[PDB]
Amino acid sequence: VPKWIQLNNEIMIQKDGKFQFDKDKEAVHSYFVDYINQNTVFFHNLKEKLDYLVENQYYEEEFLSLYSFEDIKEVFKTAYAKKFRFPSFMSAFKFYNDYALKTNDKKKILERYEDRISIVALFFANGDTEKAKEYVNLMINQEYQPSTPTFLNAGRKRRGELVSCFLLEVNDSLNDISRAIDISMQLSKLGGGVSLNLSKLRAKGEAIKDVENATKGVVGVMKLLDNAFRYADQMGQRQGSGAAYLNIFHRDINDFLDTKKISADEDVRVKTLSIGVVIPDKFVELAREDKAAYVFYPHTIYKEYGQHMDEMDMNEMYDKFVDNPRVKKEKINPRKLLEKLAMLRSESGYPYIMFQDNVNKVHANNHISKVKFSNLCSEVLQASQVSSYTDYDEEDEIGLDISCNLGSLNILNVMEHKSIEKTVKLATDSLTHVSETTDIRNAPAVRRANKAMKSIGLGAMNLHGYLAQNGIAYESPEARDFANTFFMMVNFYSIQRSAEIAKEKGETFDQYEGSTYATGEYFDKYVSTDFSPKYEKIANLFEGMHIPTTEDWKKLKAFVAEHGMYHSYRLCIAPTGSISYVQSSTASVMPIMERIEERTYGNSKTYYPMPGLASNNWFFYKEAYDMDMFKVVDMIATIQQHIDQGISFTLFLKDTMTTRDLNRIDLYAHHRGIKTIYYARTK
Amino acid sequence: VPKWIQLNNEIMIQKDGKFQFDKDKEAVHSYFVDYINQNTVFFHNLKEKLDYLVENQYYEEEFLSLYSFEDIKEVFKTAYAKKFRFPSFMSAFKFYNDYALKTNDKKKILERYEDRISIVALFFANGDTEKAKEYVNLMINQEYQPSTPTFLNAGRKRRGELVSCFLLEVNDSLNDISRAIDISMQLSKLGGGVSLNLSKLRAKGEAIKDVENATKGVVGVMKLLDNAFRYADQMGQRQGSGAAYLNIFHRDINDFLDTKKISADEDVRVKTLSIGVVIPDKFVELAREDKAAYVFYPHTIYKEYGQHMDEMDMNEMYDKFVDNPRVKKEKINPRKLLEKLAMLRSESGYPYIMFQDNVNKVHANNHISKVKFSNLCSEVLQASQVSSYTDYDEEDEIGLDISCNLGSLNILNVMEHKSIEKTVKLATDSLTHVSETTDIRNAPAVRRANKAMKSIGLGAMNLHGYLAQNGIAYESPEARDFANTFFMMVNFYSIQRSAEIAKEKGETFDQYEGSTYATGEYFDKYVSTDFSPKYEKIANLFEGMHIPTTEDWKKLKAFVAEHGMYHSYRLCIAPTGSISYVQSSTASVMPIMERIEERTYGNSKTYYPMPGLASNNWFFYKEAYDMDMFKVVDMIATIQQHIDQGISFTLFLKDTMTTRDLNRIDLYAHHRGIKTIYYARTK
Amino acid sequence: DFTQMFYNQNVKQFWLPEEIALNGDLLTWKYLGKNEQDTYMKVLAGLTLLDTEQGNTGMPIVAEHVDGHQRKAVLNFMAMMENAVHAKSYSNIFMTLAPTETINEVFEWVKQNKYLQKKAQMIVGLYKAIQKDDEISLFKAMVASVYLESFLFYSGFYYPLYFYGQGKLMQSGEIINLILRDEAIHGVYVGLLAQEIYNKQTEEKKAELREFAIDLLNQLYENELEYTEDLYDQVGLSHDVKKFIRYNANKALMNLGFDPYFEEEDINPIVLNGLKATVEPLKDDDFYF
Amino acid sequence: DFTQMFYNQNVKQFWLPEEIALNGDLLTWKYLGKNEQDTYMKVLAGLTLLDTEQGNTGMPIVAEHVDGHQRKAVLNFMAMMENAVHAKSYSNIFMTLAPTETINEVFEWVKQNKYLQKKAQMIVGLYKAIQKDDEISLFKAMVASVYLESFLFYSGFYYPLYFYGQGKLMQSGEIINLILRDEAIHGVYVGLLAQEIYNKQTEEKKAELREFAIDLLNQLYENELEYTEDLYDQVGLSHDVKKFIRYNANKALMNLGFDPYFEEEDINPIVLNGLKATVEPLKDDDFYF
Ligand SMILES: Nc1ncnc2c1ncn2[C@@H]1O[C@H](COP(=O)(O)OP(=O)(O)OP(=O)(O)O)[C@@H](O)[C@H]1O
Ligand SMILES: Nc1ncnc2c1ncn2[C@@H]1O[C@H](COP(=O)(O)OP(=O)(O)OP(=O)(O)O)[C@@H](O)[C@H]1O
Ligand SMILES: Cc1cn([C@H]2C[C@H](O)[C@@H](COP(=O)(O)OP(=O)(O)OP(=O)(O)O)O2)c(=O)[nH]c1=O
Ligand SMILES: [Mg+2]
Ligand SMILES: [Mg+2]
Ligand SMILES: [Mn+2]
Ligand SMILES: [Mn+2]
Ligand SMILES: [Mn+2]
Ligand SMILES: [Mn+2]
Repeated sequence: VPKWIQLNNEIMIQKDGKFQFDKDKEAVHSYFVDYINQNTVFFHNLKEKLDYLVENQYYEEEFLSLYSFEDIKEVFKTAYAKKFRFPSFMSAFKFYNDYALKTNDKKKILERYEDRISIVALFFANGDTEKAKEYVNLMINQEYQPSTPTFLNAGRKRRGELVSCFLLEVNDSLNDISRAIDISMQLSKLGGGVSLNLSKLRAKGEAIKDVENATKGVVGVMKLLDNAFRYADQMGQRQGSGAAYLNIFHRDINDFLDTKKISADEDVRVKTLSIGVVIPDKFVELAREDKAAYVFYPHTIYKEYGQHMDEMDMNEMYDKFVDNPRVKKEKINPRKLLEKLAMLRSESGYPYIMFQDNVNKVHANNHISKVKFSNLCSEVLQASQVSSYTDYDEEDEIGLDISCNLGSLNILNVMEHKSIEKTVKLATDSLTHVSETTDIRNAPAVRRANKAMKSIGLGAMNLHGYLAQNGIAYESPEARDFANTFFMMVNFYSIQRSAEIAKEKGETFDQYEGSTYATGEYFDKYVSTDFSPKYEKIANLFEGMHIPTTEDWKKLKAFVAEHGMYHSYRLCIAPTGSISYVQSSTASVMPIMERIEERTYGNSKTYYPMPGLASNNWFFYKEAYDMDMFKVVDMIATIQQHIDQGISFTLFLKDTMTTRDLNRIDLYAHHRGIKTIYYARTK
Repeated sequence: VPKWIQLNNEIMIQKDGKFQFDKDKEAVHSYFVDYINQNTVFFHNLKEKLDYLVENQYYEEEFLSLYSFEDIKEVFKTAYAKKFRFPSFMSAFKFYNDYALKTNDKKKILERYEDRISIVALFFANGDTEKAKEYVNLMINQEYQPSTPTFLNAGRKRRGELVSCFLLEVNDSLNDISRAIDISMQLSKLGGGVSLNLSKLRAKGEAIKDVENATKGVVGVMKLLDNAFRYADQMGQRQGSGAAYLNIFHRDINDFLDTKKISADEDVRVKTLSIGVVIPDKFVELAREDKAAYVFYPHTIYKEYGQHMDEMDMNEMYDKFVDNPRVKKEKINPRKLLEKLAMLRSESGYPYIMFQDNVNKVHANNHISKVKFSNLCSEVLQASQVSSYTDYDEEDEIGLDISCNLGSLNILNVMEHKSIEKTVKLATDSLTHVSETTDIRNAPAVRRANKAMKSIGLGAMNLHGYLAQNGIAYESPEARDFANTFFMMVNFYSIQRSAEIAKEKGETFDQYEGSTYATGEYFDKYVSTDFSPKYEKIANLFEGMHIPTTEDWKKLKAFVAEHGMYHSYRLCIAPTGSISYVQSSTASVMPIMERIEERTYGNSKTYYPMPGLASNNWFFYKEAYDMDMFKVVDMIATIQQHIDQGISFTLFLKDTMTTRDLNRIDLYAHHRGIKTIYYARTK
Repeated sequence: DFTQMFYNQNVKQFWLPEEIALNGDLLTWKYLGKNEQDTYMKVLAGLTLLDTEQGNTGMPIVAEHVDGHQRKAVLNFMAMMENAVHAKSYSNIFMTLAPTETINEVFEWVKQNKYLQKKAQMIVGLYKAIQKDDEISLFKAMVASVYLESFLFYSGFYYPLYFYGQGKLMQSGEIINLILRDEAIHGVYVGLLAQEIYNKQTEEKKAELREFAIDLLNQLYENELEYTEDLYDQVGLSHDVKKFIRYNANKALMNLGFDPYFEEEDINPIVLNGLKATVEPLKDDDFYF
Repeated sequence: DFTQMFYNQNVKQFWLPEEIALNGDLLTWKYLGKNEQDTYMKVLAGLTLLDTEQGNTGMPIVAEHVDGHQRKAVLNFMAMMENAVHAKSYSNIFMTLAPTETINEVFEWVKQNKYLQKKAQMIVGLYKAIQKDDEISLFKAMVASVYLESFLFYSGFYYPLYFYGQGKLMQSGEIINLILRDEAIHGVYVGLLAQEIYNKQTEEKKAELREFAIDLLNQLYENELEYTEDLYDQVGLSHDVKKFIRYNANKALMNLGFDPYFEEEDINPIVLNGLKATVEPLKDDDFYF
């Protein structure tokens, strides 16, 4: 057992009835005195290091060639002047095991934290030394964290794509299904998580070229996609991850759900394909009134109306579908379906729940399309247009496939530096740069939507960490007040930066003129409701920072009207799995699952306390499972009212609560305006 | 139970110790006087029938519009003038259950045998009334039988494709793999059996752009193809059938074979994809000498030499592969691999065995490409060039994917009518028409190969029926002499018709100039060796027909040199599974499995005696399992010497014999020049 | 050729009574008439009593006389399911639906019932007649066992399946469906062991064993018809139950490798809704001809 | 007072070897000396034999003679574990670690090994000597069963535990620990049944039964010493294993309600280190907040 691992395991050993949290710090020192410095490759000067990394195909020549060597050296010096120290052993371990650049033999460390941050900053700035230094100060203060793809791969020649969330629309044809399989394989090859909408696909027992009972339904397509994702597994590094979304009014919805049951046969169950269910308000109304619902055959609806079932508003179309004899449908019990969803989420955490009307009643780009499905993490909610992939030697009709750009603000570090505006604007600029530098040659609709929509996702993390280190309970009304104010400022500065980029470049996102930004509707609740903190403690937390008022929001609305907005979407709160370790932050805006988490690496045990955990804030670091899920829903809705896309919202349940409690949480989330529900993790 | 069912079951009720074969005839009468005539749909005249079939989307109106109604009436009258009667109940039952056109609800019979034959003939003639009458006389006499796709689907609006088998070359890339999956689904949707050569795909543990041990090998692609064929299953009517072919020198050859082991795990086992193994002469030489062999990693060979492992001759490059340190290889025991092949064929009948050198030592189009794999029935052996399917928005390099149209001569009916020449020429014309009117819009390499190669497959059926009905034992040297003479005549007249078509159209198949037809090498054994019958009985059997001599072959060689050949490939002997029932013929050139076969249909059981089975020819209808497989190999080699493509050669084994006997049969087949071995069916 | 495959299927079907909550059945039980409740109780007791014989005698006696370690293990597993799982499940259903005094009375009645006793003692008689190292007596007992597993239970299973197919007594119906699924595989497995013995016999001995099986089936069938009328006439179902008995008799015969005895009939739709060659090395000179 | 709690404990301990992936032991196995691998294979083969007979014969025969449906259900479950779970798990281990020829050889070795044959002869002889309604013959067989469960397995268990405790062969070791956890409760349960019979006797009869138990233990012990030396001398551990079997002999005696017979000794510390959701329907009030 290594010395740093012993020093880390000494945390659980209680002295005077208290955990030895400070010992973790010592572990970090050991982890750097015994391992990191010994296995870190050192060079006589930075010029030699850069030459070795470029020549050995570690870095890219293009992004480094935009700067003189003096500017690169100045950026590296700015990164190293902070003298950044990892506060916990797990932060440094996760960085140097997951993100630090290693030799081809994987035994030496080529990149420190400062080196990786400097390289990512130089990639972000695209030739501006001052902008690169600003990015270096942003990331070394740990105010902003690029996502795992961006942070890991920026500036590296041997790399995947910087985007890892992809949403694909699948049209109801064999050509479109095969193209979707191909694109899923290509994007998993790039290292991205792929979500596919299967609602347009006709159900099982439908007609193919006017022969009856011929379609295999969406379950056969799910089997094909599951095989494709198993095959494309990042060159045998990570398990291929894919998601499939189906509307709850699709007839296959039960069989869809049956793919996640343990009792399902081998020809029914898909193991590497996550599933999500899109639930329109009509289904919730039918379940609430206990009226029996109807699941429709999509192809009959398409034949009758010329549009797909998921392309029209089910609230106004459901009665017409039911009363139409030419539309084929099957009787179901919506309450039974809700109970089945709750039971499946209890067993396996699936499916993801998308409340379609909750997403689309605040969607700014409904003119382009309504949000029909979400991503693999159930937080990307954007307009998508299906593509018509025709036969060979025939021109395809390329639509819009969602691929947003991830990046997370560290709420604790951002707010302690009183730099919400600067961090949000710099993160928006970096996300815009990464979106502009993304070029996928095997996903035509993804590339077209990236060029047109210019959608980015700016998330936040360390919400619970910040609240606990400031003596605020996550379920307290003060925490929701802080979340409201902080995320309203984040939205304000994100919109301001998007409008500034649109003014500078002279271009907005495609079909912006029809958006609620152009019409000013988006700013309605912002020009009438003041989002300043209602509690003195939160106001003192925001001291030293200008909180945008209704007049500031009116000025921003006028600015957007005059200049437009560059990004169709700006904010989405991703789970932030492993980057939260490196940043010493709690994951996403979720409450912490455990105060101290026990992990097993190799044959060794390691202990990670939550950041800033001590005896004084032990009570404020309440575990997520012990919390009331209604108050967690309230906080997530408070944040969601300022996020244009969704939030990865995992439910944290105890083994005692039943499926009725899960359904109640889901229905309260639907009532409170929650757009997506990610997971049902049972303790 | 139906009256005809009782009459057919009365065959096995012996009277005076003999089977009541004549009862079978009675059954057909019943089957027509109680079911077919009552379930048939009669019109006032042919005009109303044709109009009803045209407007109700049963028939394509284009092929019928090329004839005036008087000509169509004359063709139908020619078909009905023969007064064709089905001699066995099973012939009529199979036609009216599998090939006769029925209504949309399948409650009535719209097409008689004469109606189907007339429609197929009118489609074949393409506006020529005299040619349509010739086709009608050829098919109503049952001298020639179009394949099941062509016979069933010719002239139908709801038809599929007329091509039975498709062969795809899969290049070593994710884009090519995805395109192969798409094309396999498209062609299975069209109803054709798809064969894919996986020998170019790099083995398991190869590098995908400098990251090693990343590839899943051919087994992952096999699983993808298996799921694709499961999904595309002819709209749920016929199970999707696919074939995978791998060279025996591929490193994955064991894992490949492990897909068919009955103890294979679900993550490896493949159940809807047939497997074939391509064995060069080098492997047989290594096994014979007991020298340990080496299987190779295709990607290392491609990197070192710039060509795929199956793209070059292993007999001359195996030592270079072994001595090359930059080529990666694994040690295997070739005798152990042969024993594994024999055990697998005993257990499940797989893999198909393709003796590559036996195919390519007489292959006439080696300049275009060597034959690297076979079809799903292991009888199509043609040159194929792999396609380079590139990224989206990039032009693809379209290669040649094999596809040929099947058609079988009924040997008994052809020789009874003394019309080898006329039947062969008319069948060649019909297959040329089927190739010309075939246009597949989702398989580009298949379309290009169909347009360029113009390859057709003219098979033969009722070899054993003709031999047994003429008092010739199938294993006798007289039977092999008859096969030699008959198939030399078939080859002569097929080459003559191909050259005549090339002369009349002024065009040959692509790259004909480099073929052995153009250089005259193909005719060598035909201009030096006489293939006239060596037995007086066979010569009497061939009386009334001009058997080509060496002078006729020299004249044909000069004619080909002057005019060329329209078809790259002309003769391939398919299994002819279910259409042999309608023709009252034994399946293909294979010996009969059983004298009387008991088949269960619905809740009833039926007995089909072999065509012409009686007391005097009971022992001439020797069952295949009771026959010496070495003499069957001799027969198949004798036929194969006159067939440019392969023959679907099924091995018929007894349970008592061991895997060593199967290996001996395989090695004798390789020694005798057998190109492919189809199945190892054990009694 | 089959024991490891059946081992797999058996162990993967493992379940426990506690998994199904029974209390929610009281919400439909209270709405049944007296005759329906009476028939259900009597049927349930019939199944319970027969299954106890199978757990205490039928499976263990066959496991004792069958040779082969793997077969003994599968048979032990089946005996375990009878005694540890099925018996507890039947008891649980009873305790949920009836008070203690009612359970005791129903079992007293069914214990004295002529048609239940006739079949129970006929089966037990054949188990008691097995002689050491006599495969004929073992075969006869296996036939009896298959008839119990695949045939005699089904006059009883009918009623819970009938309710289950209507949305009534769903929790106990789920339990019964799991039990029935176990008995089906038990019947198929014991059937294969019986066919193994049958196939080792001469043609005359085979004909004699066939006559035994058909004669036994006839005796049991005629008693089943009486058993059926005795229980189901009061709820008007006997005609349909009789069709279900014959259909399951045919399955039992097929398990023993015999032809169906009864003509094919359709079943009540509500009940339906409820429901290696020798490896020889190459010796060289096999490559030369 | 105890059967129900043993029933619950046995069924809650249910497991299958397939739950444990064994490919993780491949390297630590490869790294052992030929002597170590030989002893390990033979040790597990000796265990397989014991479980084969405990499952085929011992547990079913005791089940037959013990009165009470619940007692029989526990004993039937234990029997199933012996041959359907325990004996089979060893084959899972063998099939992972060893080539077929080595597996074939070790099973041939059990047939010809004189100590393993002697211990099987003695234990199975006592099982087959049980006479219906004769409680003394039953007691003698239960003593034999406790000695198999709580004493005889331990010369075998030592070695997997010895490796597990050093962080070697830990997946195989996990299987063995599950088997050991089962045998411990099996030995206690059968011990309690034996004590029931013993407690019915006169003082004179009790004195004879203690003589039987101690004479049998000594006879088995002397044979186990020779078996232990035969297996462990080549790996240098015979003296250590002997201390372990004496320790467990005392536990077997205690399971029978008797005083310890061997003096306490220090055992190798390595070996000591080797040791659906509930568903409610949705109310109309759950849709409003
Ligand atoms: N907690 C830590 N986080 C990150 N790096 C660390 C940490 N502890 C030590 N290091 C690394 O080890 C070096 C030694 O740091 P130490 O605590 O011994 O003193 P120092 O005054 O920071 O040293 P130096 O002269 O290297 O700057 C640091 O410069 C840094 O590179
Ligand atoms: N074996 C058969 N094959 C094909 N069609 C048959 C067969 N048997 C009967 N039919 C059909 O059923 C009709 C019944 O007539 P059948 O053969 O009994 O003699 P028919 O009334 O004297 O006239 P004909 O033989 O001249 O048609 C036939 O005309 C024919 O259309
Ligand atoms: C992407 C991917 C490829 N492969 C295998 C199958 C293909 O035959 C083979 C080639 O993939 P390619 O698509 O050719 O990958 P590449 O072009 O980026 O890499 P290279 O330059 O070396 O050609 O890699 C996998 O096994 N799994 C995968 O996920
Ligand atoms: Mg379409
Ligand atoms: Mg490539
Ligand atoms: Mn039972
Ligand atoms: Mn049973
Ligand atoms: Mn045991
Ligand atoms: Mn035990």
